[PDB]
Amino acid sequence: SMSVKKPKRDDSKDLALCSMILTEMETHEDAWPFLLPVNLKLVPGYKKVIKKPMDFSTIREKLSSGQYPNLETFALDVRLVFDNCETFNEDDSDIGRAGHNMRKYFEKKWTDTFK
Repeated sequence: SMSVKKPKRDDSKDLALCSMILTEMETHEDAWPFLLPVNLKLVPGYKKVIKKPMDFSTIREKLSSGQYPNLETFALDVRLVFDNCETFNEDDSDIGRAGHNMRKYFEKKWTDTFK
């Protein structure tokens, strides 16, 4: 509360560390469905159904331009990528399985880096 604070966690490396995580996600062989925005002119149903599209290139641009106020807003966009994928793709599809694999890969890096 006012003049009453928990001890200051060092957040000065967060930006760099989120960038490294994102590089590792970018270079995973199952990243291909997530590298670029879904083409809303060429994929029927996507625009109407997926209210907040997100992809790795969009996260990278947001990261690079100081549009993440903290590491939690960064994790929310990464997870949004996988949540969108589960909304639109059957679990038993190449893309559906890609999304599950990438979400697992991400959550481990996240826990190991920050928890």
